[PDB]
Amino acid sequence: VNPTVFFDIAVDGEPLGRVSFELFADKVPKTAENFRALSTGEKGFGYKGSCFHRIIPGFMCQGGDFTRHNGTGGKSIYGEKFEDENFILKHTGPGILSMANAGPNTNGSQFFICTAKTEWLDGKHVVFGKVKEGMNIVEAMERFGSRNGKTSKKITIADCGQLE
Repeated sequence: VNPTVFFDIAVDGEPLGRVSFELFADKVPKTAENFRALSTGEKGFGYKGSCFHRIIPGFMCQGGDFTRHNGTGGKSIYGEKFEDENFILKHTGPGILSMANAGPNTNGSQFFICTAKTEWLDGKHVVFGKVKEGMNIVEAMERFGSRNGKTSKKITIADCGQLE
């Protein structure tokens, strides 16, 4: 019943591979639906063509700023920002899907995929999905990050949408 969404990743325009995500619509329906709609682009805007602007190996890959491409922008389907829905789910290890924010109730479109257990983020960032297939592709993306988060090649969502 939970939707599955995919990203086809490119590295400087060259295809890398596909990552698919299960979204926990049962537990965070509003936050899952924001990510789902942005992946299909069905509202007229979304992630297709956007980049991962911050990649810290051994920590996380951050993306979703489709308006300024650098971590300052993005927007949700519900408006410029929407509330923290709940903190039922925790940052339990690599592959967790969680919302980036700038304080309480400031979710937009930026997210991060964990590549480490990140328990200090529990209760601060809404967990809403997990990598189903293609964790090896996320691991490959990591190798283009750096300690300060700058990426050595452009890492883009070349295509995205819904599988189930």
